[PDB]
Amino acid sequence: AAAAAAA
Amino acid sequence: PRVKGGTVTRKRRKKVLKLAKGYFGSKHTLYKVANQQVMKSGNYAFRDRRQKKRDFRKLWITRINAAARMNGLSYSRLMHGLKLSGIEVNRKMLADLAVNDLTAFNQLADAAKAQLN
Amino acid sequence: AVPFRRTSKMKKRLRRTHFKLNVPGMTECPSCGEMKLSHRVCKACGSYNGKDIN
Amino acid sequence: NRSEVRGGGRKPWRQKGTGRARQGSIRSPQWRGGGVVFGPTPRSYSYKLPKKVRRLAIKSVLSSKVIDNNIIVLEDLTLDTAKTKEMAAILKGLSVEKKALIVTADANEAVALSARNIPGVTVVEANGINVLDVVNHEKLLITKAAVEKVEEVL
Amino acid sequence: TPMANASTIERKWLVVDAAGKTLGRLSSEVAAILRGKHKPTYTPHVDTGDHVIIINAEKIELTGKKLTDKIYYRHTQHPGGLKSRTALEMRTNYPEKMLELAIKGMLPKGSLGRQMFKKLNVYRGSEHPHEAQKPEVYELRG
Amino acid sequence: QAKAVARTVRIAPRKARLVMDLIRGKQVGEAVSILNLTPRAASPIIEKVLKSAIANAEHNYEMDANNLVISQAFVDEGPTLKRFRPRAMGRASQINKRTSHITIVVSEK
Amino acid sequence: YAIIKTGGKQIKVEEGQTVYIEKLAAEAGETVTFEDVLFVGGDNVKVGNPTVEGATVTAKVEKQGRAKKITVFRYKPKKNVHKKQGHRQPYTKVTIEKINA
RNA sequence: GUGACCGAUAGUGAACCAGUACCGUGAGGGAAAGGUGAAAAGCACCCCGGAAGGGGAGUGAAAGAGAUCCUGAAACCGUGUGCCUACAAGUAGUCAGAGCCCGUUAACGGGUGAUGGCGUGCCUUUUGUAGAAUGAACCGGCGAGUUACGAUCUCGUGCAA
RNA sequence: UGUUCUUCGAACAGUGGUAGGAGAGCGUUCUAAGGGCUGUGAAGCCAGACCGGAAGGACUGGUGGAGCGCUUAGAAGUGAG
RNA sequence: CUCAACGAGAGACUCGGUGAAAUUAUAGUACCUGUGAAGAUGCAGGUUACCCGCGACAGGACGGAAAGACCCCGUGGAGC
Repeated sequence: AAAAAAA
Repeated sequence: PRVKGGTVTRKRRKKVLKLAKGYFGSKHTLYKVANQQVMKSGNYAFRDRRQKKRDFRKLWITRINAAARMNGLSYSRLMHGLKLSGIEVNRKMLADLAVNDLTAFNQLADAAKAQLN
Repeated sequence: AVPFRRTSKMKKRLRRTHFKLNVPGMTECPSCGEMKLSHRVCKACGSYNGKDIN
Repeated sequence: NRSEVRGGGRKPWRQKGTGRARQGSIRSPQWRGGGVVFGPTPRSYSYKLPKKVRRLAIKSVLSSKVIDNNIIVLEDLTLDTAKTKEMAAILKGLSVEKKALIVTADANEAVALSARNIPGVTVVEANGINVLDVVNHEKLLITKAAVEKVEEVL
Repeated sequence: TPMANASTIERKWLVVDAAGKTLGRLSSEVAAILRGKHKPTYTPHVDTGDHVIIINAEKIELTGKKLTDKIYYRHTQHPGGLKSRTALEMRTNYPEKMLELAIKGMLPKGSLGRQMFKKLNVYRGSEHPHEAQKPEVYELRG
Repeated sequence: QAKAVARTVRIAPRKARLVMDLIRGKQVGEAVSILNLTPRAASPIIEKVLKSAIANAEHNYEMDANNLVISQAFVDEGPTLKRFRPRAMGRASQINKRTSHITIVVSEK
Repeated sequence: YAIIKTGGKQIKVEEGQTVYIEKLAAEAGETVTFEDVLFVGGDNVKVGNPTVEGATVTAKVEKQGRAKKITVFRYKPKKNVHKKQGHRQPYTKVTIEKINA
């Protein structure tokens, strides 16, 4: 996936 | 019993830091870079104690080549003449001091001239 | 926007070369002194060329 | 030990998410709360040599004191009063200046109450002899009854 | 223990004529002169070499088809900054920095290399303004 | 030579050095008037230390204060008071209330 | 000046000059001689068919001593290999006089 | 009453107004923090300063001993001074090396060093790391092959079918 | 360091090294033995151009103001990047 | 937007007062082409570059922040 959704 | 061990560690650190005196910046101040610099200096000291023995020799070869080319011969012909004109084992930095004491080098050069023909 | 390496002492001192501030334009007050900065009323005597105007 | 320190079992912070170490216990051995995994533990240092070695040890140390001429034999140890001045005069009369043993077969009370204030002198019974008092004092004063006891005891 | 000169070096002035030699074979000899390889008092860290003057730089020649094939590049720090000229255009207009680029290529790289580059003097022929130094004529070894 | 030390007054040392680097080495008659006009509000504290040093020269040694000159003008650091400032999302950043030792030594020229 | 090999390395010496050579024993305080002298010098005599007769150079031994200590530390820059060793090279200091031809 | 038990990051969490301060609605979690001097004899008095804080003068064996107060290291911050630095691309060292400045546990002396040659930190994990793979801002302290009971082997001692 | 001869010892050969195996040592705390330094100055701290093959150890000068070291052994809360 | 141009206020800029944080092996920390754990500020060859700042931009430092969430393994777990 490699989704950049860092919180 | 309990062992604290407070002083021997600081003695080691100060021995390393006094061995690393004169270094740039934090390398004469902080222990953990001073120890690495001292170890690297030990490797460099061993390597350069090996390398000095041959770069001095190449400097003396250069100076003997210049002094021989003043007299009309190259370095290789001069050394071949020295091995042919008797077995003379005259070492090369004494041959380099022989041009500080000219014209003693010219007489050995003429001795090389004599039996190359 | 994050410092990769820390600044050494020498680079910090080189950057702080121009951080110093200058001496003000201070001159002798003709009434009393000492001393009085140029183009301002003297705080001691309250005079300016040359009346006591406070 | 790590279990016996007065400390909670919770973890101070969660396992992931913070940029810190894991640190599952409040007082792990790397913490300031202590600290020891092994440590000293209460134990007995007692062990027994075989009996022939014990008899050989006591006989050999007695023979080594005999060949060094440090043995003094005093028959019956006659002491009139309970004063330690008389015992000090007796030790002075036999040229004893360093530490000494006094071996008494019947364990006389006048001998026992005396010479215990002198720091280098230890009064011991005939069967109460041992390796350390013989090697420690380097001179023994032994009665004839004590010799005639320890010859058949050991 | 061996001798190592420092602030006692005597430097002479030499005149090298480039009428018939190559770019080329003389440039290595001039670089060896500037390094000090001809003197027995050579010390590699103090620049024992001496001054040299080159005259008739326009009379230099180079063999083969290098007059149209040899290309000099002077790339800037800008994109698309590659500027090029042939050896004929570099000889015809000003061959002085042709000769100095040859010497700079054959000199060592460093502070001493930039120092020994300063002793080189290349002029369009056949006069030089260094007659006050009284230079001597040097003949090439070959 | 007379010496006056401030010893833990509330001023950051880096801000005091910005005045002390230029006040150093000057005559004391040309030193108070520099401090009056800079303004750089550590300079009243440096003025108090300077007048204390001049008075110590006049009263304890009688050094004829019109001939004095500043000799040593070093700034040291005192103990730091630790304060915490609340930030966004519960960060609790640290605030250092810096403290300096101001020392002025005057002597003859 | 004369050309002396006694190391086994070749050295160039003057009259009355103190030199440092390798640790030959010499029973220090006793006169030591060098017999393998090349190129006797002075009149600039060539050397050939070496160790010629009549080339005798004598010396006076003053000290049997130690050089400055060298800490020979070598480590491979990985692999946990460390090696520390001090070195103390012995020498012989002689004073050379009466060069003979 | 005794420790081949600890000595203030140790030893009880707690040598000190400690289950205290503080955190949590609550159950609960839970600190940091010892040392003047033998005796306060704890700086009378003078000067600067609003005060704090200093400089003299006294007490004291010591005041650099003056209220977190015995000794006081390092990271860090400064002030002076000897030698080098504004044409130089450097894991910052090492070998060679002139000049300048000093004299030591007098010893082929110490400090700084223009310039040349060589030279891509330490650890971990890897076939292979200068690695643009991991860890460390720095300094100081603490921090991981122990102990109980059995078994086996080597060595030593005692007695020996 | 290993082998031979063994006439103080000599000759010859060997001595890069990870995982690992074997051997010899240096330091820290406490205890037993004697012996010995200490306010005419201990431990600790700071500096030095000293010594040893290494871990390390001494000697001077300053600070410090009361304990420490040596020996042959023995135990370990036994050495930090 | 074609296609952007002015004007007002707050921050940013200067001065006075006070004053952090993420990060950080040391660092005197250029470019091109190659080489190399195969994408170099530090390696090799060459090309450039006096020393120290201030205001801006963000191409790189495989930037920082979270022991990748995807994929696989664990004879790990949990919910259905």
